[PDB]
Amino acid sequence: DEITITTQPKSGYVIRNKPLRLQCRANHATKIRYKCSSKWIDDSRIEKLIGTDSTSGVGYIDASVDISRIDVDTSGHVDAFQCQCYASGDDDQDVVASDVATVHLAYMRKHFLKSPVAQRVQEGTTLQLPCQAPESDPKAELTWYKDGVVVQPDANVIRASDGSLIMSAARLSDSGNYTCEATNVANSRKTDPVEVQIYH
Amino acid sequence: DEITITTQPKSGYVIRNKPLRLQCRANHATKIRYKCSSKWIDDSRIEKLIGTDSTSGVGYIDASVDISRIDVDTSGHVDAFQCQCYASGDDDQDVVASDVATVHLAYMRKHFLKSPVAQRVQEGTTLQLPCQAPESDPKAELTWYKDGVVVQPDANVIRASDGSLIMSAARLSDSGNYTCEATNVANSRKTDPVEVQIYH
Ligand SMILES: O=C(O)C1=C[C@H](O)[C@@H](OS(=O)(=O)O)[C@H](O[C@H]2[C@H](O)[C@@H](NS(=O)(=O)O)[C@@H](O[C@H]3[C@H](O)[C@@H](OS(=O)(=O)O)[C@H](O[C@H]4[C@H](O)[C@@H](NS(=O)(=O)O)[C@@H](O)O[C@@H]4COS(=O)(=O)O)O[C@H]3C(=O)O)O[C@@H]2COS(=O)(=O)O)O1
Ligand SMILES: *[C@@H]1O[C@H](CO[C@@H]2O[C@@H](C)[C@@H](O)[C@@H](O)[C@@H]2O)[C@@H](O[C@@H]2O[C@H](CO)[C@@H](O)[C@H](O)[C@H]2NC(C)=O)[C@H](O)[C@H]1NC(C)=O
Ligand SMILES: *[C@@H]1O[C@H](CO[C@@H]2O[C@@H](C)[C@@H](O)[C@@H](O)[C@@H]2O)[C@@H](O[C@@H]2O[C@H](CO)[C@@H](O)[C@H](O)[C@H]2NC(C)=O)[C@H](O)[C@H]1NC(C)=O
Repeated sequence: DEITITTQPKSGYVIRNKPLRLQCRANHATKIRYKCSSKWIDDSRIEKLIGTDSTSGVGYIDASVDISRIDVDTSGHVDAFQCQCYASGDDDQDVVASDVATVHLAYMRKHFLKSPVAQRVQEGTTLQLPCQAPESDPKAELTWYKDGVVVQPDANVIRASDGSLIMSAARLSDSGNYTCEATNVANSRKTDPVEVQIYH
Repeated sequence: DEITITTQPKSGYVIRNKPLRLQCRANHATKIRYKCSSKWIDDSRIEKLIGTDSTSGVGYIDASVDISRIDVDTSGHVDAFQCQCYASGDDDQDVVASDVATVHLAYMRKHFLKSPVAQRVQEGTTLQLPCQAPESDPKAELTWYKDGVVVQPDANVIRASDGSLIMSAARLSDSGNYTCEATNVANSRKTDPVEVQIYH
């Protein structure tokens, strides 16, 4: 009969030393191959699970491969590294190609594009503490910590869309050691603590 | 009132370069400290989240710490590393200690304690292919592959509890290149393919 793809391979990230696993499943197919950016993935790397659907009697083949950082780096198309699945069978059936799955190397650099700095400032002063994550993929999420406690926005302190922390009228209770943390699936990094003194 | 623990710190593994995060949550408490293998965790390392449930009006404190491979290795109790959290508060309230969480370093060695070997054997022979994972913590899980297809136990081939593959009466169709794969949270390893020839 006709070959169609049941599970489509999904884009995703290679994180640290953990390959990205693509899974691809096709009904009425006998062979699945993976081609990634003009190169063919060596068929010995493909882990196949073959059977017949008990309910409908329709055969299937479920193939998965681990795409590694070695693969992406040796491709020649690192910034457009993308993979596809090919379901063939009898001499009479048409090869059916899958969706394109893109594989990216997830990372987070070491240097914060914006980081706070120590301040000694008088009570009532509006103080703004900047923070912007290091260049990262996927995008990072910021959390702010005051002496180890996650800062909770209220009436005087607010988290601004640019990632900074704003205290409208600095209370004495706002003094402390502040740190910004950036997090994504690849790493989690904190600025060195800066000190904030509020006096009168 | 009364201090009680909502989230108990849970045992677990340090995997690769990923610390284990112990989390500990207490009602009506104001401070949580962590002690690990008799040593006290420096309170600047504790990520604390403080608030009031509002639904129940009952205050809480949710504290977390990342236990690293460096922590376990410099402890002096590498094979018995265990941690606890202590939720204090007012000078009037009793310190409440939590469950003991043990931290282990997850690993899996390089060579299999048992691996198959090539066989050329006559049809009808009972054939047994051994496999035992490399020494690993936590315990590893075995998968068998025939030329890349996951072996499905049936009537002639059966997965035995000792990890081996047993073919009661070797059929011609049982010839192929066989591989044993071991998996645990720390790594995944495959024996080199061996060939099994079944003749007449
Ligand atoms: O040029 C480089 O420096 C570099 C190049 C690589 O591109 C890079 O990959 S990336 O994915 O990170 O972008 C690579 O990072 C390595 C790093 O070099 C390793 N160092 S090593 O162990 O000496 O070899 C390593 O270390 C990190 C671990 O996540 C972790 O170690 S442990 O828990 O396994 O013992 C440790 O974690 C810190 C954590 O980062 C802290 N976060 S904070 O925001 O900074 O506060 C905090 O939670 O404490 C823990 C524990 O601290 S302790 O160890 O002092 O107790 O340290 C990390 C580190 O290196 O600083 O792994 C990364 C990732 O490698 S991977 O191959 O991609 O997996 O560096
Ligand atoms: C905020 O931080 C200051 C100083 O931080 C210290 O130095 C850093 C490099 C880091 O190693 C931190 O963990 C240190 O705490 C704190 O002032 C220190 O307080 C301790 C005891 O309270 C004292 O022994 C040190 O000498 C002090 N250091 C200095 C430079 O004065 C301060 O207590 C922290 N908390 C608040 C709310 O400001
Ligand atoms: C079992 O394997 C042999 C050899 O496996 C080859 O070497 C491995 C290291 C790995 O890279 C495999 O992918 C290789 O196939 C097979 O013998 C080969 O058969 C093909 C038939 O298409 C032939 O083109 C090769 O030249 C042969 N190579 C050698 C060294 O003999 C054998 O066919 C496999 N048996 C089964 C049932 O799959």
